[PDB]
Amino acid sequence: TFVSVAPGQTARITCGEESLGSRSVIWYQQRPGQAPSLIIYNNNDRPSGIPDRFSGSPGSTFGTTATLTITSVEAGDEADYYCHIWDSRRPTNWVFGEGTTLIVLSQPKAAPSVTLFPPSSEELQANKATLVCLISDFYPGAVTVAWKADSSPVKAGVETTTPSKQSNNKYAASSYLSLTPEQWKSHKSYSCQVTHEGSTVEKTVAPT
Amino acid sequence: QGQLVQSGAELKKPGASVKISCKTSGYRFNFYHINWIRQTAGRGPEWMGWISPYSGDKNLAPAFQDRVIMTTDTEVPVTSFTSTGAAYMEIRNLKFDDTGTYFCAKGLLRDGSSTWLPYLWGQGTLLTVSSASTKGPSVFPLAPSSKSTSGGTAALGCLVKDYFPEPVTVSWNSGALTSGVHTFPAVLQSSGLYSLSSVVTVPSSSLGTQTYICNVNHKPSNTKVDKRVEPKSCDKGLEVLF
Amino acid sequence: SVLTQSASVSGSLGQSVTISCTGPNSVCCSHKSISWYQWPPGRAPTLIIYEDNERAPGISPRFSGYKSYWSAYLTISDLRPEDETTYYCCSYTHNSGCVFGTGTKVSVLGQSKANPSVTLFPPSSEELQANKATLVCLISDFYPGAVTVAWKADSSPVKAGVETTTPSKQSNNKYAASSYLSLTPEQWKSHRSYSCQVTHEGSTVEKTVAPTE
Amino acid sequence: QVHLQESGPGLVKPSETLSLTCNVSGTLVRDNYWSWIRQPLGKQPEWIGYVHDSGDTNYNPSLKSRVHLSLDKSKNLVSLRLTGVTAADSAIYYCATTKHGRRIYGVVAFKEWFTYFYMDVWGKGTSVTVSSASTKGPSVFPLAPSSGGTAALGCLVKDYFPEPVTVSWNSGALTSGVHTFPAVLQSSGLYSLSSVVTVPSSSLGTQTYICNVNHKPSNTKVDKRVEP
Amino acid sequence: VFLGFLGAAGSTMGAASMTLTVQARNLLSGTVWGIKQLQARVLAVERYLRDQQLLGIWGCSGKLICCTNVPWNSSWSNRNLSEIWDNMTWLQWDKEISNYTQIIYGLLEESQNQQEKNEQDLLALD
Amino acid sequence: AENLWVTVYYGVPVWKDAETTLFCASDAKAYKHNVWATHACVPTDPNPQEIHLENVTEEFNMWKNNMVEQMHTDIISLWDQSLKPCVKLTPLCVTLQCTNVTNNRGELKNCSFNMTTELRDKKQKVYSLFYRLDVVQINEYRLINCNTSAITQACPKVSFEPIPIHYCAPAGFAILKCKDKKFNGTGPCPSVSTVQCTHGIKPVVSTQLLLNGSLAEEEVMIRSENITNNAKNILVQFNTPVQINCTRPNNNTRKSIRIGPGQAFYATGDIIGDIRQAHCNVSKATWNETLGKVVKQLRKHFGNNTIIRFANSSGGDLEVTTHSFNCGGEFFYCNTSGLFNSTWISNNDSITLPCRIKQIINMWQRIGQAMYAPPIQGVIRCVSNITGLILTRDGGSTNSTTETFRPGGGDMRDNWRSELYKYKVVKIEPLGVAPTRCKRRV
Ligand SMILES: *[C@@H]1O[C@H](CO)[C@@H](O[C@@H]2O[C@H](CO)[C@@H](O[C@@H]3O[C@H](CO[C@H]4O[C@H](CO[C@H]5O[C@H](CO)[C@@H](O)[C@H](O)[C@@H]5O)[C@@H](O)[C@H](O[C@H]5O[C@H](CO)[C@@H](O)[C@H](O)[C@@H]5O[C@H]5O[C@H](CO)[C@@H](O)[C@H](O)[C@@H]5O)[C@@H]4O)[C@@H](O)[C@H](O[C@H]4O[C@H](CO)[C@@H](O)[C@H](O)[C@@H]4O[C@H]4O[C@H](CO)[C@@H](O)[C@H](O)[C@@H]4O[C@H]4O[C@H](CO)[C@@H](O)[C@H](O)[C@@H]4O)[C@@H]3O)[C@H](O)[C@H]2NC(C)=O)[C@H](O)[C@H]1NC(C)=O
Ligand SMILES: *[C@@H]1O[C@H](CO)[C@@H](O[C@@H]2O[C@H](CO)[C@@H](O[C@@H]3O[C@H](CO[C@H]4O[C@H](CO[C@H]5O[C@H](CO)[C@@H](O)[C@H](O)[C@@H]5O)[C@@H](O)[C@H](O[C@H]5O[C@H](CO)[C@@H](O)[C@H](O)[C@@H]5O)[C@@H]4O)[C@@H](O)[C@H](O[C@H]4O[C@H](CO)[C@@H](O)[C@H](O)[C@@H]4O)[C@@H]3O)[C@H](O)[C@H]2NC(C)=O)[C@H](O)[C@H]1NC(C)=O
Ligand SMILES: *[C@@H]1O[C@H](CO)[C@@H](O[C@@H]2O[C@H](CO)[C@@H](O[C@@H]3O[C@H](CO[C@H]4O[C@H](CO)[C@@H](O)[C@H](O)[C@@H]4O)[C@@H](O)[C@H](O[C@H]4O[C@H](CO)[C@@H](O)[C@H](O)[C@@H]4O[C@H]4O[C@H](CO)[C@@H](O)[C@H](O)[C@@H]4O)[C@@H]3O)[C@H](O)[C@H]2NC(C)=O)[C@H](O)[C@H]1NC(C)=O
Ligand SMILES: *[C@@H]1O[C@H](CO)[C@@H](O[C@@H]2O[C@H](CO)[C@@H](O[C@@H]3O[C@H](CO[C@H]4O[C@H](CO)[C@@H](O)[C@H](O)[C@@H]4O)[C@@H](O)[C@H](O[C@H]4O[C@H](CO)[C@@H](O)[C@H](O)[C@@H]4O)[C@@H]3O)[C@H](O)[C@H]2NC(C)=O)[C@H](O)[C@H]1NC(C)=O
Ligand SMILES: *[C@@H]1O[C@H](CO)[C@@H](O[C@@H]2O[C@H](CO)[C@@H](O[C@@H]3O[C@H](CO)[C@@H](O)[C@H](O)[C@@H]3O)[C@H](O)[C@H]2NC(C)=O)[C@H](O)[C@H]1NC(C)=O
Ligand SMILES: *[C@@H]1O[C@H](CO)[C@@H](O[C@@H]2O[C@H](CO)[C@@H](O[C@@H]3O[C@H](CO)[C@@H](O)[C@H](O)[C@@H]3O)[C@H](O)[C@H]2NC(C)=O)[C@H](O)[C@H]1NC(C)=O
Ligand SMILES: COc1ccnc2[nH]cc(C(=O)C(=O)N3CCN(C(=O)c4ccccc4)C[C@H]3C)c12
Ligand SMILES: *[C@@H]1O[C@H](CO)[C@@H](O[C@@H]2O[C@H](CO)[C@@H](O)[C@H](O)[C@H]2NC(C)=O)[C@H](O)[C@H]1NC(C)=O
Ligand SMILES: *[C@@H]1O[C@H](CO)[C@@H](O[C@@H]2O[C@H](CO)[C@@H](O)[C@H](O)[C@H]2NC(C)=O)[C@H](O)[C@H]1NC(C)=O
Ligand SMILES: *[C@@H]1O[C@H](CO)[C@@H](O[C@@H]2O[C@H](CO)[C@@H](O)[C@H](O)[C@H]2NC(C)=O)[C@H](O)[C@H]1NC(C)=O
Ligand SMILES: *[C@@H]1O[C@H](CO)[C@@H](O)[C@H](O)[C@H]1NC(C)=O
Ligand SMILES: *[C@@H]1O[C@H](CO)[C@@H](O)[C@H](O)[C@H]1NC(C)=O
Ligand SMILES: *[C@@H]1O[C@H](CO)[C@@H](O)[C@H](O)[C@H]1NC(C)=O
Ligand SMILES: *[C@@H]1O[C@H](CO)[C@@H](O)[C@H](O)[C@H]1NC(C)=O
Repeated sequence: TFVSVAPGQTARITCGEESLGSRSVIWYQQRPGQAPSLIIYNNNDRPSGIPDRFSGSPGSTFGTTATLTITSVEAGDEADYYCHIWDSRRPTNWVFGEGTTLIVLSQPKAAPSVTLFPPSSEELQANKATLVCLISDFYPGAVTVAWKADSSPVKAGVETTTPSKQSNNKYAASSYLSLTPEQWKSHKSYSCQVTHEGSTVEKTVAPT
Repeated sequence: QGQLVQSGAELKKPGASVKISCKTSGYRFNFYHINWIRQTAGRGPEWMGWISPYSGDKNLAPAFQDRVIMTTDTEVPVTSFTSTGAAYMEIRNLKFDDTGTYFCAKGLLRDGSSTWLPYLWGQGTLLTVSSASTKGPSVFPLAPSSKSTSGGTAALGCLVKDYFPEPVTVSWNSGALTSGVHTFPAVLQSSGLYSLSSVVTVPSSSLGTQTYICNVNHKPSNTKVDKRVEPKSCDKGLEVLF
Repeated sequence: SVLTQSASVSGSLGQSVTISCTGPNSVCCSHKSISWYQWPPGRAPTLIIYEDNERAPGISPRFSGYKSYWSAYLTISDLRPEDETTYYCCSYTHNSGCVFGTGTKVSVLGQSKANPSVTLFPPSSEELQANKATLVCLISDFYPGAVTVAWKADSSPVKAGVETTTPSKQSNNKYAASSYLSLTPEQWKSHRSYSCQVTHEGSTVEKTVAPTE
Repeated sequence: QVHLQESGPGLVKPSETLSLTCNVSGTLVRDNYWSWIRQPLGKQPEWIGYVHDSGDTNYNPSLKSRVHLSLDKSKNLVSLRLTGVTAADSAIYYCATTKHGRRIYGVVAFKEWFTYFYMDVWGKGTSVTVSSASTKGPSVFPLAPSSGGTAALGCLVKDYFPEPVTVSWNSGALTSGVHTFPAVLQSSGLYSLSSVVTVPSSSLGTQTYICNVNHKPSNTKVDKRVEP
Repeated sequence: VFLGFLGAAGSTMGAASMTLTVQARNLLSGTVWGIKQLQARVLAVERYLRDQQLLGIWGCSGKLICCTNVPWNSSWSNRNLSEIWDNMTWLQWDKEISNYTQIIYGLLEESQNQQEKNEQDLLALD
Repeated sequence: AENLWVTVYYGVPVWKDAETTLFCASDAKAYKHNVWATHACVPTDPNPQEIHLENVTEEFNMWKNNMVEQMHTDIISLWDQSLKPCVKLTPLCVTLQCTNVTNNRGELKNCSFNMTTELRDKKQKVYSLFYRLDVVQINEYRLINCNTSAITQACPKVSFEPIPIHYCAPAGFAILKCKDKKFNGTGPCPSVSTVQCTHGIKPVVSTQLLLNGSLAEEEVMIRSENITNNAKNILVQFNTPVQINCTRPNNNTRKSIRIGPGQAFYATGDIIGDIRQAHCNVSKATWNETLGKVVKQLRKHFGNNTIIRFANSSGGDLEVTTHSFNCGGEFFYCNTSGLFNSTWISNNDSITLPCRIKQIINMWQRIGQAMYAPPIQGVIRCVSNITGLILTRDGGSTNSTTETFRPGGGDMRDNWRSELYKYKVVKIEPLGVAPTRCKRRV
């Protein structure tokens, strides 16, 4: 489940089933590509290092779900939020509740910093060739790569990663094109056309 | 229609005090007054005062207006119409003309003109006022004599001598032989000691068929004497029968 | 006492007897009540008459009273031998207390005589190891109560150590007395015999013991 | 400070036995509780079980008959075992200290309470992949620089089995401008990632920029010097 | 001095004779519960009319105290005047005469029949 | 003259002991409606009267009193008629497929069963939640009573809250009140007074502990029919009341199932909150002073230097071993093993007791009647005064060593003897003859 809040406002996150008794909900925050950290233990008790902007619903209410309130929303809070339900009527939950990702809005567009690399001189002696097209610092992570042999597109041999953010608005996408040492010296130039939201950036490369 | 019992005989020196009790039984203690009347051998019978246990009202004679205190306890119920109680009297500043017998008496009626009138009396507690200390008695056995040679009778007893103060009670066989007992009063000697006598008239045919034991009790000295009277006489008029 | 009554009065058996009980106006008898009592010396009294004419509970109708404006009287019809005792009168009201009299010794005449029973006792063996010697001379069953006792030291008058009690009434409507002689242990072994004389209405009785036997 | 580090094989054949180790630095393994957490890709984390001294150790009811934990007090580290592994056991296993709690709602005396746990100091985490394939050593190829006052420079790691792959520049002396990219799973079954650094155009002068590549499943350490 | 209902229960019969109108004023007083208070208050007027009937047949219908022409037999505990009304309570008195209660009741009603019958002879002078 | 005459007297203070039909009184408290019918009851006099019978000594007897035997049946007849127009649950003796309550020794069962609807055809698969003590298995469960007696559910508009009942006597009768501060219920009474009605006693029916009663005067009072007989209960009365707090921390739900035309059975729905059991609290400081105050009065009957021990019930039934009573509508059965855990020789919070609850309670001292206590909604919490103690003595053959006391009392008359010890019934006989020199006319 995804919930978005405009920056500077207040955020709400629901996790776990409905309360059947007195609870002690434990909240966690998982940064993309990192390890989960402890945010709020015992429903609404924050340890050292967590600001008072985070507050959870008290485990004294019978019939409501575990609510995580985040006042003053910032772009740094954009991560996953899981909960650990400790209920007096339910057995011990050894599986965390299905998380909820916080989306920080007001990020309209970012320009991808594409970079194209020709195959190395050491790889050509191994009877192999592969083009690399690196794309980073782009938001939102939605791109489609289309390689070009001179002015004609290349069908098979295209290996492309899926976008993934790195603790920022910066996403990551890498496209690969497998060719032969005879294929590289054949055509005059190869292009990596990567389309962003509405734009299309293209970089070329020529042999020597 | 009850019974009033008083305390034992006590000896008090002049100037001291004495507390005479008067326990009741057989009637409602609160329904009748408690009168106290003394009698000395120089002033005649003299009423002192009464007290109502129900309310607490007292009325002392002018002769005892400033040296006699009367107190009564609370009623202890036994039945719906009878109970048990107790009444005390505290006379101070004892003199030599205060030696006599004191009585407590139950009232007559509850309402009318004679409500406080003494009707049912006790047994009396003798009070002696003197500076002499208490002296224990000396019981001596009396040899039997011949009262009738043709009748087959005799007479034996015990002799109490030189005791102080009065009085002494004499029983026989722990109160078993009370028939024929003739206890005579004591004598006032020139030193201040009393001495009475006791004698019981019994037939001569009883020798090893009855045990003669006179019980002389003197409470002021805290001593009890049990003497065995010998059934063998020495009179020449009685030996004709044995 | 401020209430004066007759010290003594007589009366034959089967008859009546009247006792006076008067005094000043402050005690008798206007606006005053009279009560009588049978008070044997040494025993507990018995209420006879209360509130002038009325008798006490349990009292035989042989008694009767009467109060004038200056004196009260008590009539004991059909006299009994046990009625020979002392009688006191009281004056009281509804508020004041009691004021007793001086004593009335009633002597019931016409009764039968009674010769005294005298028994003399020598000093016991336990008394001779003290050492002392005391003769016990007891008198009982004699009427009326008026006897004199004289002692002799081997047919010789004794004028040292003589003592005798007063006549006391018994329970069988008779009188009793007692006498003792104080002797030294030297005179008990020096005299052949000792006697106890008892005089009563001229007829004198006497008992004698013998230390020599 | 408390620094926890996990280290294991990273590749276990099906129906075998996994053996992990949490090297503890900062506190003793006896004066604290310890818990292990695994998390498959795109799923929610799953608790495996806690371990403590004095025999205080409980297991996941779903993984009870397979997991066996232990604490090495003489070496100050946490251990983990898992016999009979399958494809569903491929996850990222973490190591974290555990602090206990006591939530009271009733009258205490009637045991009307329950003990809850929470992990506060996690670890960097290790990656464990379950497959019946062999480990392949990667092949490193240097990428030459090519271009406005700025220039780009990078390396390449091609054809290798599970990343777990660590890439550093100048042995950790270059932390500004590095943008390592995730790997791509080709149709052959081999990952391949890249890593570029934005350096100024004045990079000449034999600065000797070299990328350090490490692959734990194959114990492969290759250094390739990049030159224009 | 109105001591109250039964206030003179422990006083002398002479003093308790002064409160005879106090115990007489409170002698009548004007579902599961509907049965109790109704059956009880019916027994109240039955107990009342039983004593009032006896009071009526004795020539005492309207009087609280009444004198009769029955000689007091000495076998009924021969106490005296100043010994009853001045030194005894009504509770204490009824215990002694408890044996001869129904004995006296047979004489008061028979004496009333003969008194009224002689009155008919006296009134029949015309 | 000298010959006295019989004179009849009317209105004499003469009474004899007797028995009659006593009626009620119950103030004028505005209101509604309860079991003990305060309805058709006569209001209480706003200014009650009490005449102290001066000089009067009367012999009372609390153990042979008739007011106790009469009030004992009036309360039973009161509870009987109150249940007559209420629902009968004979269709509830159906096989109950039960299971444990939803939590993590269960003391609760989530039972499902078939039930008759308003129509006489289709059934109804509705669930309930009965306690552990009101249901018994069979080889699935069944209501505990079904093999013994039929059941009748109490109407939920009647209240189980005891309000004071004043017992009165009709005209011609009177009730005597012994007002001395130290009186063991038997023997002559020094200070006596008369009243038309007794004080307002509340028909509390408890066990072991006596609640909301009257307090003794000066020292705590001990009363027993025969102290030398261990087969007779010993009633105790406190001078200072001990504070006791009971609660049922279970926010229950009332499911209103419809059974047939008109009748409606009230079931127990899902519980809101935690699964917490009921209990009662007693301050340790006060109970330590009260138990030490009673044992000081016990040594006045078993030697000055003796040892007194307290223990819980031994052999007994359920409603006697546990402090059984009503608190807010439910019937608690509390373990008193924590209150009688003492041993006294010749010379800091509260104390909690594990209480259990029953909905199907059986009629005391009768063969075939049991009622269903309807479920109460909300966290029950009552405050009461424990003012008495029903105690028994174990007849040990080695006597005059150390005596042990154990509680009990499964008879209501002891709960009525506790407040009728100072009352007895007499009848007024105003016809009294007396002699005086007074004769009538010719
Ligand atoms: C018969 O006799 C028996 C036995 O005596 C008796 O049984 C007793 O019953 C009562 C009630 O039925 C029961 O009370 C409960 O107690 C729970 C435990 O409290 C105790 O511990 C806490 C914490 O101690 C830990 O932490 C310490 C450091 O802080 C550490 O040093 C300790 O070692 C330990 O680890 C302690 O704070 C409590 O002290 C309270 O009591 C003092 C008097 O003794 C009092 O002076 C204190 O002020 C304090 O009272 C409160 O103080 C502030 C407000 O001023 C609150 O913030 C505190 O939380 C205190 O409540 C105790 O020593 C306690 O948790 C229970 O309260 C929670 O649970 C109920 C029911 O679920 C909820 O309705 C409450 O709202 C509350 O829920 C909050 O707390 C829990 C736990 O922290 C959280 O998980 C919840 O999410 C929620 O917290 C959040 O919401 C609230 C909203 O208000 C918010 O304010 C918070 O900030 C947070 O955002 C409950 O009070 C008692 O345990 C039990 N047993 C005993 C032995 O007493 C029967 O009742 C008697 N029967 C009768 C009829 O009398
Ligand atoms: C319960 O039972 C108790 C006991 O059984 C009973 O109490 C008895 O009640 C009866 C009445 O029914 C009493 O009988 C009457 O008593 C009257 C009291 O006598 C007066 O005189 C006292 C003496 O005063 C002298 O001495 C003082 C010094 O002490 C001196 O200064 C004075 O000047 C004077 O010389 C006096 O102390 C006493 O005072 C009491 O009474 C007043 C009330 O009047 C009270 O206020 C005081 O505090 C104190 O208690 C009193 O003044 C007596 O007068 C009376 O005689 C008259 O009346 C009868 C008729 O009753 C007439 O026939 C007669 O001719 C007189 O006119 C009568 O004797 C009896 O004494 C009580 N006590 C007993 C028996 O022990 C209760 O009444 C019972 N109650 C109930 C409810 O049943
Ligand atoms: C020994 O003596 C003590 C002292 O009297 C006694 O304490 C009493 O406890 C009982 C319960 O155990 C109390 O009765 C209930 O009290 C609660 C709470 O009362 C509050 O509100 C009143 C105002 O009404 C305040 O004055 C008071 O201070 C409290 O703040 C009430 O909620 C209860 O009401 C229900 O029951 C009544 C009678 O049964 C009904 O008339 C009433 O309508 C309620 O019934 C229904 O209510 C709802 C409909 O409105 C419905 O939803 C419910 O389900 C229910 O069907 C009740 O009055 C009592 O107040 C306590 N006494 C005092 C003085 O406060 C001990 O119990 C006693 N010991 C023993 C063993 O008996
Ligand atoms: C005693 O025993 C009885 C059983 O006889 C229990 O009653 C059951 O209570 C459970 C609650 O846990 C009920 O189960 C729930 O039913 C809800 C109602 O479903 C309606 O909506 C669906 C459409 O969604 C309709 O098709 C259907 O016909 C109903 O109209 C569901 O919404 C619940 O689902 C929730 O929980 C599941 C749990 O995994 C989640 O995954 C879901 O996302 C959702 O959040 C749930 O299924 C059950 O129906 C009740 N049965 C009866 C007969 O009443 C008592 O609770 C029990 N009491 C105690 C104290 O133990
Ligand atoms: C729900 O109920 C279960 C009961 O199965 C609770 O799990 C139990 O928790 C207790 C203590 O939290 C464990 O006891 C422990 O035993 C070890 C010895 O093995 C001892 O060293 C510890 O100090 C502790 O006493 C118990 O083992 C455990 N049961 C199981 C099967 O693991 C659980 O905590 C309850 N949860 C809630 C929310 O109520
Ligand atoms: C539980 O016991 C306590 C005892 O502390 C009870 O409180 C007391 O209740 C009585 C009446 O039941 C109060 O007596 C009253 O005193 C006033 C004083 O003027 C008087 O005017 C009244 O006519 C009445 O006699 C007493 O004051 C009160 N105690 C306190 C400290 O207020 C309590 O009622 C008991 N609860 C029960 C039985 O449910
Ligand atoms: C279950 O009773 C009945 C059932 C059916 N028809 C009945 N007709 C009179 C009944 C009673 O009077 C009775 O037997 N009861 C038992 C004791 N009782 C209590 O309140 C109580 C209950 C449990 C624990 C402690 C006290 C008073 C009354 C309810 C009675
Ligand atoms: C029983 O309950 C009453 C009331 O619920 C308690 O009285 C309270 O005592 C506290 C002190 O701890 C005071 O602060 C409150 O003001 C009191 N309440 C009232 C209404 O006065 C009582 O202490 C409890 N007793 C026990 C043994 O639990
Ligand atoms: C009442 O309380 C006593 C003691 O609090 C309980 O006795 C316990 O019984 C269990 C078995 O059910 C034992 O394991 C405990 O050791 C016992 N406790 C003690 C202190 O001996 C008793 O079970 C409770 N219930 C009843 C009905 O008596
Ligand atoms: C009565 O109280 C005593 C203590 O006041 C209890 O004694 C306990 O005995 C056990 C032995 O089995 C110990 O382990 C406990 O520590 C003792 N209690 C305390 C407070 O020290 C005794 O169990 C109690 N009896 C009942 C029936 O509850
Ligand atoms: C009874 O009292 C009367 C009062 O008139 C009195 O004349 C009579 O002597 C008394 N009788 C007795 C035996 O007391
Ligand atoms: C943990 O660290 C120690 C020393 O730091 C090392 O010897 C050991 O091999 C490490 N554990 C693993 C699993 O490598
Ligand atoms: C009085 O009572 C006695 C009983 O002792 C009886 O014999 C006598 O006949 C009674 N008097 C009359 C006049 O009947
Ligand atoms: C009391 O019980 C004992 C023995 O159980 C018995 O002997 C006695 O008669 C009973 N009644 C008493 C003492 O009044």
